[PDB]
Amino acid sequence: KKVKIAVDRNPVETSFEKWAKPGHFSRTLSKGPNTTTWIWNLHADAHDFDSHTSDLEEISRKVFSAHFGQLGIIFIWLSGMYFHGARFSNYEAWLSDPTHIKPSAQVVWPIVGQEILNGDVGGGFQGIQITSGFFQLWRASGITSELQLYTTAIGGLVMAAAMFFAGWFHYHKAAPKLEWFQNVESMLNHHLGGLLGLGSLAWAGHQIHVSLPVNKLLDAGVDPKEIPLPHDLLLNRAIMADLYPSFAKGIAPFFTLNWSEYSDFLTFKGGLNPVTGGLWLSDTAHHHVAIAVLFLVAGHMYRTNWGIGHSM
Amino acid sequence: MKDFTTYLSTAPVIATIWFTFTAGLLIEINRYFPDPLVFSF
Amino acid sequence: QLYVGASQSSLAYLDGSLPGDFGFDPLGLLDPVNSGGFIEPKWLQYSEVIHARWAMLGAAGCIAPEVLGAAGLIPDATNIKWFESGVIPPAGSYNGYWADPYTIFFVEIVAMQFAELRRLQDFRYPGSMGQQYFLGLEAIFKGSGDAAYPGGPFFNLFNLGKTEAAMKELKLKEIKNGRLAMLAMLGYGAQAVMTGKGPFQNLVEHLADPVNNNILTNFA
Amino acid sequence: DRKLWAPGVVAPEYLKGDLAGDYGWDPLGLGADPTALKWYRQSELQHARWAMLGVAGVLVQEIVKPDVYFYEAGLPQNLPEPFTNINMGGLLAWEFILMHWVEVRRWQDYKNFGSVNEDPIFKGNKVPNPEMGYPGGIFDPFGFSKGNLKELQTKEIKNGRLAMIAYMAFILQAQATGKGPLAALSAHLSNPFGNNILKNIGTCTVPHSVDVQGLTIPLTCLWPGSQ
Amino acid sequence: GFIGSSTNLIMVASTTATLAAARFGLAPTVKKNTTAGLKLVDSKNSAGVISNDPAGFTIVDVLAMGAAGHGLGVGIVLGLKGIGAL
Amino acid sequence: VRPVWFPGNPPPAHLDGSLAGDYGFDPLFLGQEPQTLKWYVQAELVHGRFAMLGAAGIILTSIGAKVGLGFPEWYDAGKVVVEKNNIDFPTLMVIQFYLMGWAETKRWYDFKNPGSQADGSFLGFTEEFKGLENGYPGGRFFDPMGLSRGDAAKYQEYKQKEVKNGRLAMIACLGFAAQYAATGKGPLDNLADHLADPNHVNFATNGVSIPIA
Ligand code: CLA
Ligand code: CLA
Ligand code: CLA
Ligand code: CLA
Ligand code: CLA
Ligand code: CLA
Ligand SMILES: CC1=C(/C=C/C(C)=C/C=C/C(C)=C/C=C/C=C(C)/C=C/C=C(C)/C=C/C2=C(C)CCCC2(C)C)C(C)(C)CCC1
Ligand SMILES: CC1=C(/C=C/C(C)=C/C=C/C(C)=C/C=C/C=C(C)/C=C/C=C(C)/C=C/C2=C(C)CCCC2(C)C)C(C)(C)CCC1
Ligand SMILES: CCCCCCCCCCCCO[C@H]1O[C@H](CO)[C@@H](O[C@H]2O[C@H](CO)[C@@H](O)[C@H](O)[C@H]2O)[C@H](O)[C@H]1O
Repeated sequence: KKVKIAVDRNPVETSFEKWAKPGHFSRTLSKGPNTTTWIWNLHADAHDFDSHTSDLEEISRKVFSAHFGQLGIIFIWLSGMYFHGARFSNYEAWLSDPTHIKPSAQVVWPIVGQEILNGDVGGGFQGIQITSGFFQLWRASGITSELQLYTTAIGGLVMAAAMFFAGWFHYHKAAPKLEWFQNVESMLNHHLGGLLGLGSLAWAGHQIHVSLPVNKLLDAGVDPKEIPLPHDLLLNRAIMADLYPSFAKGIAPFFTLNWSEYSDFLTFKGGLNPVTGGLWLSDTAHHHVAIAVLFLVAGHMYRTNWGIGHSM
Repeated sequence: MKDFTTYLSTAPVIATIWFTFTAGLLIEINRYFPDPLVFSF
Repeated sequence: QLYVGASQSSLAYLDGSLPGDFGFDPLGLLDPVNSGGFIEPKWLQYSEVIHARWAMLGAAGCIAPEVLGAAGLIPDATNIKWFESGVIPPAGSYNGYWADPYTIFFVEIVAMQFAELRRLQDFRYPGSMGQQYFLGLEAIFKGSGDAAYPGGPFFNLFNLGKTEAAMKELKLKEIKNGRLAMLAMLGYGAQAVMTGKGPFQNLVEHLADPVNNNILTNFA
Repeated sequence: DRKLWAPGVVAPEYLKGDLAGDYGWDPLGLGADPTALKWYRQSELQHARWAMLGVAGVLVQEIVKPDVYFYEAGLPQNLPEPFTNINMGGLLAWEFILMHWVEVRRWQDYKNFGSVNEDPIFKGNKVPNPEMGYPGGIFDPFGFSKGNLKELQTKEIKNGRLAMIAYMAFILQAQATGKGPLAALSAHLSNPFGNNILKNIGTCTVPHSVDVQGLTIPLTCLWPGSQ
Repeated sequence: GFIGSSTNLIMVASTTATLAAARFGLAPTVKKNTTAGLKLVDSKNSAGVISNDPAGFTIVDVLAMGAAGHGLGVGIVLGLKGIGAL
Repeated sequence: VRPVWFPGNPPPAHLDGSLAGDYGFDPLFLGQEPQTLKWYVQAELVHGRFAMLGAAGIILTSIGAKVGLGFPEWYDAGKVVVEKNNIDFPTLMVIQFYLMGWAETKRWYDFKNPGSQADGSFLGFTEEFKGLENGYPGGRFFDPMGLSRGDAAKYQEYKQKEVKNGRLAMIACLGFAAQYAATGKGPLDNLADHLADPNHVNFATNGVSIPIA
């Protein structure tokens, strides 16, 4: 077949000997510095992988593993934000009174008089009023606790370790061949159907089962400690049916094409929630379901290994 | 690990370590001896 | 090839030399050409056999308490659905073990760490595990050239499959029962999620009124 | 080694029938080391002989006096009249010293074979040693050896394996149904379908602890369940 | 009762229609692609795949046309539910 | 060939079966350089000897406090000692650092210069401070019984026993620390609590070690 997994086994030795030789990637920098222009060129040419070599296979392998590094770093950054919201935050206080409490997730150490930046943001808390929108995003996801943010941070660190391992693996241990990267049809099929289709479908599911009930109870004045945890909504269909009666019917209306039964949590209200000033999360869930279907059909467009599909 | 310690002896790593050290020393001096406008002790 | 879904591309490397080689490799994962990592044919066959043995232990263990309590041979306290045994405490847990599930889980960690890392070291270095002292047990841990079939004095305890054709037939029976049990475990999970009841309870309810107890009628 | 433990198995190449009761079993390969095989044969003989004595003792103790539980006969308040409520410390001292002597002698016979044969006080008397584990002489006073020794060793080790199994059976039955061997057999014969390993496994009749003249012996069962 | 409904019959009709269109040379299949002008022409199949049918109708074809017919029938059902014709 | 920490895994080339307690355990390759490996060998031996002393002292004082003698726990003995005896903790600490600095600088400058420390500069002591091997000083002062001298196989067996009991005592002191941080009580209080109910009383039933439950 033409679309297949193709890799070189152990192409590059994992060794520190090239860390100790700055400018190894270049033939014009491996000769060592004589001028400082060398010190600048070592950094300008570090990621110009097409000027290190000229064959597309090693370039593509370097690119793939560097993308894995970037993803690991983004995961470190996300885990850091979630952790600072779990440890150095006024988030649990902000849920109870979001209209008066300033979101803050960064506390400053009192060292050189800079504890003045730890301002009176609210919630019996002193810190830097953040502008990232992470509190609103977490309330939309239905967090309602610092423990969930802490465990999201731990998961993000695990995923960062996974990404860095994957970069090391896909460069040093089993690096894909060039013909694997040039499967743009399969790459697009998977990135539309899987990355965006299954991703939007999974987020729609989270919103059906976690975000919508948690935020419907939050908008009903229920204190976040009285709100059922997401797994109690997953397990007990009676609670969800009490919030959204269509859950009493199960997933039968989906398979019987009686989709209008789901108009309780799959809406087209448009506008804004008058309690929060944000979008209706039922509209958002329906949106993500719709674009999930759309991307999943879009990811069946290109021809990979069977006769159906398109050759771009 | 001769090559790893050669890497740690590189200009950027040594600079990072040395300036972390200097900044931490100054920060601890300013924590234990706060607000030193003049040499009076 | 047999097993509809097989392809001329998959039959290029599926010679029929592996147990359960029915040509079904539509995604072409057993192609040895330019395939390393864990998509190596050796590792994939090994993992199929391992998932098979674990899964046909589990396909019997998820059904056995319910069947033995239906027969009245075990008391009703141990007659439980497999997911309310302590494996998924939210779905339910059993209170009457000799220890709490995490003590037993640490015992499991140590035991299975030992066992599975011995297994791994014999996969990575086949000639190993018969070389270092293990309380005399290293005489049965010599294994074979194949990792999924060590077949020493313990792992082949009754020396079954003495000829090559008998061993091949037995490997085929093993992998077929194991694929069946892997599907049975996937079905156990799917039925526990959908119906919320045990696999034997689902079987009984389908055998009583099949037209009104099926995957379609259980969507509600 | 002929007529092995299973119809289709092969004997390991270190079990060739030179030991008595050799069915070539060794599925864990523990006897692959000859040193360990010698030591394990000695431990097999020890467990076998002590278990033959043990089943004989439990049986004859239930037959002579069924008044007393063998699981509780070690308690000092259940001891015969010349020894009732005896101090278990001095008793344990007697046993400890008198068994340390003989077991260290046996162990030195294992280490240096044929070095502790002579009496150490009256140095005119030497126990023989045809094999390690079979001293003879004062230990074979009736002289049943110097005849078919291999056949008698086979009989010994077979009855000893059986007695090991049987004594662990006694212990587990006493832990499950709280009865002795013959008591359990008669309780089975009384109702051989409502009194068996079913409806009796899962319940341990052994207490959580037992006070013995001040000490508290922890008193476990061999499996979990019901106190 | 769903079996016998208008929805059920619409769906089975759509799926069988797409399956019969592909099997009998009225829809692109694994073995027959279309050109820029929609004329069915033999494809290269990119793997080669075995089927004992007289027409080379794969289970990949059954999957493709079941998905196409399910989309068709879903759209038809929900559009007749939309205009009130169901 | 030789027992390895991870059976099947070949040992690294820098860990030949020559040092005591050599099981080929160097996943981070920290002792790949020979001089660094000598330094780490002496570090392991010093750590393990201090940890053997510490485990023995903690165990003995815990036995004494458990049977009822006048003993505090290891986490309370410093305060009890400096307050029962009117001992100035600064004075004690600087005396300790003076003496241990003398001793450990002698150590350091015998490591840097093995031929050193035996010139007779200290008090005329020449051969009492020359050192037999790296980490094994020996002599009439550090080995008064002469157990390194005489039987060599016994000396190698003793080196193995020393390094292994030292690693075990390091693990034991780490365990004392973690057990105080978790259970908040002494080591033999922990042991008695475990021997009381081995199940339901272990690290899985503190809520500290396993926070899942
Ligand atoms: C997906 C994003 C992406 C990717 C993968 C690349 C990748 C690449 N670019 Mg492109 N580029 C991008 C985005 C991207 N770029 C954007 C957004 C711009 C506009 C700014 C450019 C503009 C650009 C130019 C103009 C050039 C490249 C070049 C390159 C190549 C080498 C770059 C290198 O070695 O720098 C290594 C990294 C550095 C030297 C670090 C730069 C640090 C910046 C200047 C400071 C900013 C840091 C921070 C945000 C500020 C606060 C810092 C604090 C300490 C004060 C490489 C193929 C070069 C090339 O191909 O040469 C032939 C080249 O000439 N890129
Ligand atoms: C310890 C593990 C390890 C080791 C020994 C090596 C060893 C090697 N790698 Mg591999 N690699 C690893 C892990 C490892 N890699 C991982 C985890 C990845 C995934 C990202 C890769 C991806 C990778 C690629 C894609 C390439 C290598 C290359 C190399 C060679 C030299 C690299 C070099 O000069 O390093 C020294 C370089 C660094 C120390 C830079 C690290 C930068 C990190 C990843 C990002 C940090 C960003 C930071 C947060 C920014 C802060 C900004 C600041 C202002 C705050 C050498 C054989 C190169 C080669 O030519 O091999 C033949 C090559 O092209 N490796
Ligand atoms: C990816 C997205 C996603 C996910 C994961 C879920 C998941 C779930 N939904 Mg939701 N849902 C979604 C999207 C999603 N939904 C969307 C888009 C809609 C709008 C149409 C809905 C509308 C909806 C309604 C209206 C209802 C649900 C319900 C449910 C639950 C019942 C699942 C069920 O019956 O299906 C069956 C699923 C399976 C049979 C798969 C289980 C397979 C298991 C995991 C196999 C593993 C076995 C393993 C191999 C062996 C054991 C392992 C080990 C122990 C040995 C479940 C929690 C119902 C419920 O009860 O909610 C509380 C309900 O009433 N959903
Ligand atoms: C951009 C992401 C990316 C991409 C494109 C690849 C691509 C590849 N990887 Mg790499 N890999 C990645 C990330 C990625 N990997 C990460 C993050 C890890 C660390 C966890 C690895 C670890 C890894 C190993 C160890 C191996 C590969 C292998 C492969 C090859 C075949 C994989 C395949 O088809 O199996 C199909 C995929 C599976 C069988 C995985 C199913 C199980 C996973 C956990 C589920 C997928 C995650 C899902 C999207 C999100 C969770 C869903 C869940 C909640 C339901 C191919 C070159 C193999 C190879 O041939 O070597 C190159 C191989 O041995 N990869
Ligand atoms: C029906 C399922 C099945 C089948 C056909 C096989 C078949 C085979 N296995 Mg696999 N295996 C299975 C399940 C199965 N196994 C499971 C669940 C496990 C995990 C516990 C294993 C673990 C395993 C290992 C580790 C090894 C094998 C080996 C073998 C081969 C040797 C012959 C054999 O096992 O007897 C044929 C099987 C049967 C007749 C099945 C009978 C099923 C009954 C219920 C079992 C008897 C129960 C009884 C109480 C067992 C204890 C006896 C005694 C101690 C009291 C053969 C290919 C060995 C091999 O390939 O060496 C060359 C080998 O090394 N298998
Ligand atoms: C010297 C060995 C030793 C011994 C005999 C004990 C004995 C005991 N411990 Mg302690 N403990 C030890 C080491 C030891 N511990 C170490 C090293 C730690 C730190 C991880 C702890 C932390 C600890 C806690 C937090 C608790 C106990 C408790 C207990 C008691 C019950 C057992 C238990 O909960 O499991 C604990 C058993 C272990 C942690 C395993 C033993 C040590 C392993 C084998 C060390 C392995 C190191 C490995 C070889 C190399 C590491 C590097 C590697 C990761 C790359 C029991 C008296 C509990 C108690 O107080 O009982 C009431 C309790 O709550 N222990
Ligand atoms: C936030 C975050 C995090 C977490 C995350 C998560 C948690 C995620 C999840 C995710 C998920 C959890 C996902 C899931 C998914 C699922 C899916 C995607 C499903 C699908 C399904 C389907 C597609 C179906 C199909 C079908 C049907 C419909 C019926 C039957 C047949 C079939 C099967 C074909 C972390 C830690 C990382 C850190 C960072 C951030
Ligand atoms: C054997 C045979 C036969 C018969 C056969 C048959 C009967 C078959 C069937 C087949 C079938 C019966 C198939 C089916 C398929 C289906 C499918 C494949 C489905 C799919 C689905 C989907 C894909 C979905 C999608 C979606 C959703 C989910 C939502 C909405 C949107 C959309 C639509 C996208 C004959 C002729 C006789 C002869 C010989 C051979
Ligand atoms: C393939 C895509 C899905 C992948 C798997 C999805 C992850 C599911 C995680 C486990 C969730 C367990 O919960 C899921 O099964 C339970 C058992 O029937 C259902 O529980 C429901 O049925 C039970 C039995 O009648 C009753 O307690 C209630 O009616 C109700 O609680 C939940 O309504 C459902 O959400």
